[PDB]
Amino acid sequence: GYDRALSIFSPDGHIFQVEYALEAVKRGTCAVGVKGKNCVVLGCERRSTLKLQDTRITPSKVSKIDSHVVLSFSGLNADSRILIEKARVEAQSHRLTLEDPVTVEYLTRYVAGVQQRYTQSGGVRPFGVSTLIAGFDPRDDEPKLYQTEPSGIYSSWSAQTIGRNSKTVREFLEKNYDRKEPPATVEECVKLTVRSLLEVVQTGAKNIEITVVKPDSDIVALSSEEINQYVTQIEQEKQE
Amino acid sequence: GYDRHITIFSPEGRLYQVEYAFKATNQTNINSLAVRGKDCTVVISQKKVPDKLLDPTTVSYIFCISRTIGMVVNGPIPDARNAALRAKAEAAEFRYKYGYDMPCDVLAKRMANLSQIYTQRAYMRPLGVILTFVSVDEELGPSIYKTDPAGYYVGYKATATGPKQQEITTNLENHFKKSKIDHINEESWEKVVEFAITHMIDALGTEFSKNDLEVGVATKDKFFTLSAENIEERLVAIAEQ
Amino acid sequence: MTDRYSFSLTTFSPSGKLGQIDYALTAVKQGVTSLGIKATNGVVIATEKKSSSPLAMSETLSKVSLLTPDIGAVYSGMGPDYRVLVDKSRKVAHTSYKRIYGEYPPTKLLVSEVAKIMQEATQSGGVRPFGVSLLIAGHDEFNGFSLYQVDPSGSYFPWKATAIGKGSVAAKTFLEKRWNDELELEDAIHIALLTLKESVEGEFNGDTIELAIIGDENPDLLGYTGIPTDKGPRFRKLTSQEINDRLEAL
Amino acid sequence: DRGVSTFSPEGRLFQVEYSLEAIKLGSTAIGIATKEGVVLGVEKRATSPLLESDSIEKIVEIDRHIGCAMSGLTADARSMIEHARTAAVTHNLYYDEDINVESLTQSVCDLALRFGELMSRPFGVALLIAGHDADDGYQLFHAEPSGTFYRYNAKAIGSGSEGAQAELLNEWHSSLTLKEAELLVLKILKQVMEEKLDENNAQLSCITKQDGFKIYDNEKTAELIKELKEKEAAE
Amino acid sequence: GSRRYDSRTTIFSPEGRLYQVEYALESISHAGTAIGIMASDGIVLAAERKVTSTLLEQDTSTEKLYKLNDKIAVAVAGLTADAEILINTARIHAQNYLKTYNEDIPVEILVRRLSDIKQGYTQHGGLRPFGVSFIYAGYDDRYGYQLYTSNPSGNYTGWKAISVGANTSAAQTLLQMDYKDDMKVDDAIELALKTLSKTTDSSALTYDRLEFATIRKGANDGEVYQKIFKPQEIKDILVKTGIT
Amino acid sequence: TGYDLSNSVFSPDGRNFQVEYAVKAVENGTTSIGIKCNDGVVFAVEKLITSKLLVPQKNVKIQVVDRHIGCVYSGLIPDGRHLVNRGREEAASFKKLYKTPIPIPAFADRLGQYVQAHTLYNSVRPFGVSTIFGGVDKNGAHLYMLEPSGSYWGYKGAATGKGRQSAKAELEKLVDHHPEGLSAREAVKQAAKIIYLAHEDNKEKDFELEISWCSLSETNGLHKFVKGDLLQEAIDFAQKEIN
Amino acid sequence: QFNPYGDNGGTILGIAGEDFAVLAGDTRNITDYSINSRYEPKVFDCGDNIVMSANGFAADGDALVKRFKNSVKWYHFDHNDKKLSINSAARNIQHLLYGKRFFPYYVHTII
Amino acid sequence: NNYDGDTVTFSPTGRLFQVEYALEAIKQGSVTVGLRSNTHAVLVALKRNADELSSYQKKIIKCDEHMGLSLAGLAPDARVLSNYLRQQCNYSSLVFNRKLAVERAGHLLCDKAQKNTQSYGGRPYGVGLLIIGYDKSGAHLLEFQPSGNVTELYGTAIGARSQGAKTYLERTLDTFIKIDGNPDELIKAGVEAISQSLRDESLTVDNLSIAIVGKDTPFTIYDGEAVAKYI
Amino acid sequence: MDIILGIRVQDSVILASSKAVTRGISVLKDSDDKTRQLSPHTLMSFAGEAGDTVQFAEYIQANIQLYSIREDYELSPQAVSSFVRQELAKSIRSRRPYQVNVLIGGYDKKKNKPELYQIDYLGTKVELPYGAHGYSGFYTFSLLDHHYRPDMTTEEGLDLLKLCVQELEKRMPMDFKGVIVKIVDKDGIRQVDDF
Ligand SMILES: [Mg+2]
Ligand SMILES: [Mg+2]
Repeated sequence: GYDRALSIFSPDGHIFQVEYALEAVKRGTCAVGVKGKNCVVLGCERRSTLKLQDTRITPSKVSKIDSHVVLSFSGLNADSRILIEKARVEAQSHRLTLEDPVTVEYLTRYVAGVQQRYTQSGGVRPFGVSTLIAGFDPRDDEPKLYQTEPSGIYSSWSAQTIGRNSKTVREFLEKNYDRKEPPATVEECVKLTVRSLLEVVQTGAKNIEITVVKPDSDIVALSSEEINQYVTQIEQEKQE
Repeated sequence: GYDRHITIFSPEGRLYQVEYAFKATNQTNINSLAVRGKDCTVVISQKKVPDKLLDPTTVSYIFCISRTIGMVVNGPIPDARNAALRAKAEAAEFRYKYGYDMPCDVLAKRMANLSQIYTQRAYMRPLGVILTFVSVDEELGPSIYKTDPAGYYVGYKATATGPKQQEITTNLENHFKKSKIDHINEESWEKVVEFAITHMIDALGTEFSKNDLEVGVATKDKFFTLSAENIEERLVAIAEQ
Repeated sequence: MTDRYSFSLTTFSPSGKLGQIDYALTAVKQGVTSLGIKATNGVVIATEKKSSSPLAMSETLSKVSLLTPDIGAVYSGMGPDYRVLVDKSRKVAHTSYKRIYGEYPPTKLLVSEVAKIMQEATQSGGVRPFGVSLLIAGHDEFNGFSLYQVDPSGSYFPWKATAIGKGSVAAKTFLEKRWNDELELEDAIHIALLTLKESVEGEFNGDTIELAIIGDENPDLLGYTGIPTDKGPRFRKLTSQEINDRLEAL
Repeated sequence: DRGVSTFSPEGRLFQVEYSLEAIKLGSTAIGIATKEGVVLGVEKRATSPLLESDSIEKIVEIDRHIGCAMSGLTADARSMIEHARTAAVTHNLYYDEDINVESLTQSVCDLALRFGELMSRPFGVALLIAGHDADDGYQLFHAEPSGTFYRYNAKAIGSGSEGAQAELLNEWHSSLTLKEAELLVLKILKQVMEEKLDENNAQLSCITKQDGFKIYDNEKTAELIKELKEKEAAE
Repeated sequence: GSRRYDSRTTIFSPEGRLYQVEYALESISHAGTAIGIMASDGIVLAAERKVTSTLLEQDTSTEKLYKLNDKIAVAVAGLTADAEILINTARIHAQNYLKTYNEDIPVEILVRRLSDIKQGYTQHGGLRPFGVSFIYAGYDDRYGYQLYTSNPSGNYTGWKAISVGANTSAAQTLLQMDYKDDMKVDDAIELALKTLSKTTDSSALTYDRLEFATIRKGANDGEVYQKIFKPQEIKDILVKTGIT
Repeated sequence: TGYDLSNSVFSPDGRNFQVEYAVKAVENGTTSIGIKCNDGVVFAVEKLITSKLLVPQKNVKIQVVDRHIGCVYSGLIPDGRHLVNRGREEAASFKKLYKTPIPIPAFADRLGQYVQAHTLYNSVRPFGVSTIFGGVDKNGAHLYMLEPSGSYWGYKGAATGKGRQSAKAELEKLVDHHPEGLSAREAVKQAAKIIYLAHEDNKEKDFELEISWCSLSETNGLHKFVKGDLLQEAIDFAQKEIN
Repeated sequence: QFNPYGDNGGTILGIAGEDFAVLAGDTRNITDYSINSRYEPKVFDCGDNIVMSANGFAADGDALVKRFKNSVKWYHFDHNDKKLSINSAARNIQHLLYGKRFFPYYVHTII
Repeated sequence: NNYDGDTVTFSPTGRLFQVEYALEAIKQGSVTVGLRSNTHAVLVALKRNADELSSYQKKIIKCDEHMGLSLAGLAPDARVLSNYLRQQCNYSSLVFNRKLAVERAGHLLCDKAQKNTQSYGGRPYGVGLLIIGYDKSGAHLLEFQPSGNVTELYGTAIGARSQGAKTYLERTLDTFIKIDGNPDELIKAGVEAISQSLRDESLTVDNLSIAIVGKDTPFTIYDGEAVAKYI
Repeated sequence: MDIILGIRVQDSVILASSKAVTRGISVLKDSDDKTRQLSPHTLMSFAGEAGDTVQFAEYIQANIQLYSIREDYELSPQAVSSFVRQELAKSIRSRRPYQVNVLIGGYDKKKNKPELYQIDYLGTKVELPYGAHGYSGFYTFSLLDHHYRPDMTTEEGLDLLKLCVQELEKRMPMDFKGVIVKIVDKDGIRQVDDF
């Protein structure tokens, strides 16, 4: 087996392979998550350097880890599949031994743990992936949104964004999200999510994806149809 | 230019480490020669004991591999002994597995295949030696098969190895172009040894005492090396010209 | 701590070249010319036996090798690499085919195995590619006669006729002129001897030329009778004499 | 490159020294050890106002009688804490007793130097391990990724540590009460933190022989910040 | 030690790219263009070969189009040898699924495992990635007809029409131009050739430099036939569409 | 260049520079000799006294292998010990299978092949010692000297370390002026002298003499240390000849 | 068939006082109807004010006592010369015995 | 220069720079002294605090009842080597019912250090040790150096400014070698020797560490209030 | 543990599974569900050695649930039964084989037809109109052979089962403390909450 230490310290006290893994995330298509008062919404930019795509069969950018937790990501698509697979296996393993589905914090801590392990293991590079992990703990209606990054650090967010032009939309949400007043309705939270993407996303076309997770394993994704109805509506609210 | 340090190709499709291993071959500054009789194969190598503190009997580049196979080495002694021990192990194992004595040309191929591996795998360095195997094979008669660091091997009518190899080769080439046969047309191994030492003296243009030579003889069912006295006897007969 | 080389010694350069495969092909280019021709009722592979010394007995060093009773191989490039590849090619024909199906592998299947061994030297840790290109000529009941070329990359292509090594460019032009899809084997042997004269500088006779056919079955070469469905090997190396016989009507 | 386990001509391990630079970049952590208990305090340092500050876990329980504060690459501490907890719980199973704070620390510190061509690099995190045992009472230990650990009456680690440590050198005496130490940690944190110390961007904890290791709730700390600001207005 | 001679195939650039993946993609861009077009009633795979000598054996050959099972085929762009390693893996992986579930493998699951292998070579093992891109043309009874591509990175995506190899920028524009969803197989066949005709790097686009395959609904209804065109059938479909 | 940075790399000359660099560490070491005698061998070595804080008699450098073999070496001491430990494993394993204790030529090749093996890979360093060893087998006495390359021969006498040239020349004298044979007790005195003569080059510090011998008549074919009385006799003989 | 166990007889007796404890055993070692020794002690001072006897099969008995005595030694080394509590010793011995659950020490242990 | 990349590389002069760099970490280490009569062997070690709020790095480790060592340099390496030595002492005790010869402890330590200096991806130990022990041939003192060089001495010192103590002991040789039957006089001589290696700061209660082993003395460590008697 | 039955009717599969759990001399429990839901439209009942049955059933359940998440798709009952057979056929040449017999009752949503699979611990699978494991078959197969018709309603199936359970309660020596009945149809899995 290949032994080489690829993630090592530099004289300034930085681990360049981790920091370069973040550069891969920076380049990744934008992803955003927003806590409602009793929902979480995951929004995802999808680049339009290519049409003639088949979107029935192309990997969707939000993945179910269990029936009550979802995971979106920014960065290397191939790398994300490995993290998703491990997380889905760990979720079934947790159910099998603890006789309870994972808490979002636990599933996050697991994925974060995998990401970290690759930052101090021989013969592996870190994951070029940051993740948003969103859902509801079992028999709990308080929503959960966590972020992980190639270093393996993870934390909870009222709302957060990752990938290209995420500094733009983090500035938007910082400005447009009251913690004292979270988006009370589903529609309200979905709206704020689309709005933040429209700072960055070009057109409303098949450029945006929204997935909405409600409590008790109530996960459904919106079709262009129903997102267009927000894109149409927010456009006609710019008339000041 | 790290393609010069390990056995990977240079841009002109060359393995420099294999080429440099050939240069180590001549580092001992010894010349060896091998010819075939009707009944025998004779190997002769120069014996140089520079230091007086050396026990001259322990200084040898000829090895008795098996009952039937003898091997002479052109190259440094540590690589020579490494190669010898291996061929001894390989010839013993072959006998145990397949129920008959390992032929000269098969051991040569086997040792050449081992040499080939060092030219392809990076962590193994080639051995800086050329291995001249001699026997009287039970199927093929008197045999000379020779191996180099490149993993190349071929059978020889006769052969020479060392710095002065080219002079010894053309000398032997000329004898065979003339005599017009595969071998030294001689009855006794004693007279094929005499032939070998003679054509070594002519090609090198130098004279040998009994301690300047090392001789090995392969016959049917035993390969043996001559003592100082068996050579001295043989040198004395060469005097009658 | 012996083998630390568990990483590829063949990697992609910024231009997308695989340096060590290109260099292995360069090593083949320097190699002595070898060629193969498909006739309608046989295949011929041939090469020059360039001697290192006149004291070398060049019948001992065989460049054309039997792989199965119906498959032969020849090469240009590094002889030692060819030797160990023939050994692995013969064994893989048994371990991963004959020991399973009780019959020898068809030409393209055995070629596929040889190619696979050469591809692994192109990717596996701590090894250089093989410095040879093989021409593998063989017959199998359900494909008839065929000829394949295997390169250091592990790529293989089927040929009507081709050559490799030194004077391949020259010879490939010669073969194009003279090849038709109605050649009887004897005609292809003759053409192969003409094509090989061009590239051979020194002596050109039965002792400096190695030539084998994949032709008719040879009961005389089988070694036993009593089984009516074992008719013997289609691979036959032409003798020193048999080559010189044809160099008359040249 | 060069070996991962190689010495500088000075006679120090490059990869250990470079990890020490990573720890200096980390958020501040302070421990003060008193005869009434040991106090651990950390700067949380939320990187944005949107991230929920109480999800930042830089003080962590090891056993009921041992706590841990960290500074540096905090993801690197997952496995150090895991090992420490396992070591503490394991020792209890084998000996039906609490495991000495020094023995715990030594166990954690054995991990630190098991790296090179075992993990690929040293840890990018220093730990303040603070606990109580019957034999040596209240203890604070500083566990570096060099494999060395020092016992401290008080110690600061992270970006604020050079100033904070000289500040602790002044104010620490052998007769500090717990309440004094709690305030003193709040004081020195507020003094070195970039942003302004409140009960959301800083966190407290202590370990008493009586009630073991407790992380203070935001409400409890908020009232100690009031008590601190009031106190410094006087004189 | 040996560290000296290690390229480190599985590291990031300071920009967070994988040097060896990028250089493998550069390698593939000099390979014969392969095109996949998915119709309503089938899929077309068209592959353009490299310059070929007269002596090269025309008919009994398939360097670009390989069968994975009865319902799935791939078009290759890159090193043929690297592709055959990955193909035999995929063929086995398809047979394992069949033995386990007594059902033909869904096209995506096969595509994912191959992509996950490629991914592995980019993250661990210190070996060079596979210098191969695949166009997967396959049918299953969940999504019907599916077109995919996978590249050395381990990334894979779904397509209505796609090209890999040389002049894919040029080819992707021509396909984006003349492709529509209702399009039938025989239209897609014609588009595939027209596209290679315009993007080829030699003047004549003759039958002898083309490999061609279709996966059709056409059979005894409900079942799927997979056709790797004989050279005479490529000569016919080239005369029929009036390119010769 | 770059040819000298990795062990087991051939230079364009055909040399392994790392083995040649190993030899420099040997030459840098204290002097050590072997004198082969009538029915045995004698080993002597120069032990530099850094300080009177060295306990005399107590930092032994000559090592026994099996019962019947003496080993002494110049250069990196740890490397020498590691090679003897290997020699001991080799001799134990030979005795175990073949019952007879290992012959000296057989034993020499065991060290020869092992040391040579550390010139085959870039992942190991060559041995920083030349080893003079030997003893009495069923075919009489053997003296051997082995170098970092794995090169070894049988010797009449041999020397290595700083004082290798003086010793070398002083051995050459004995080979000429005693052609028929040197006795065991003779070689012990002669060994003491040559170490004193070769101390010329390590003139800086004064030293402690250490002799061992393996004689068929005098030690019964076993390796024993020359202690107490017969040591002081040979020390005295040597003091007399540097006057 | 090889029987790895034997029975060396003997009898041991532990009584706890208010501020003392006795651990007694006969000094006779037997196999079948033979006496091996009339004085072979099987009650040992393991250090840290602890006495131990493993009665039954003397080989397993001596193996266990020896292992526990070593356990005391390493407790000192690893926990800064801390005195091993009788309860801590008891628990340690459980793990020694249960370590061979599927090839037991054929001994009755009293400390 | 180019030849200090790792331990498997010789310099053209024939040196192992990685070993010399390891040797260097010892001289940065706080001074420790060893000396012994015919009846006792003493270690005095000057301990180094990190700052005014820190403990004093313990420099003396017990290996058996009859053996133990003091360290200068990387303390984790001293832990590994002391722990290895404990096992060898323990092995000799369990298998052969035999207290391990101090001279053999030397050979095992030497042979362990050597393995780390000859093969790829390793690193020399970055610590020097002084090993005292009363065995079956009297009192012993050993100086271990991570090159693998182990030497039996009457006295010595290693670490920062250790040259001072080392010359005092070189002078006082005949005084201390005949402190037989007196434990305190043999320690006093050691505390005087270690004082030749001080500057600015000198021996307080909790910066000084003394170990003694001998004829009727189990290897024991004296710290804090139990060294005040010697300041 | 003891008796497990299955019958496929017009458009559902009915699994009846004994409620008794006996540890030697005592009936420890009289309300045990010898069933796991593998997917929303697939139910497995199991009987055999203690511990292995729950361990095997839960292990299959986790594997099928993992597949569902990964592909966002429910495997056909045929595919699940083929997977389960392979696991058992795997385990029979293990060091310690799973000692578990199973009935897999599933509604194939893609084919709108109910399917019942009987697999023993050897990995011997058959698709059956009605199935049982162990001694259950010997009593009930005569009743089912007679009364069974491929086009029966669910309530007809339950009535034929009621007869089967009655004959068992009459002639079985062991008191199996009645059965828990479950129905698998196009709308999923539900429990007939008394018998
Ligand atoms: Mg090599
Ligand atoms: Mg059955």
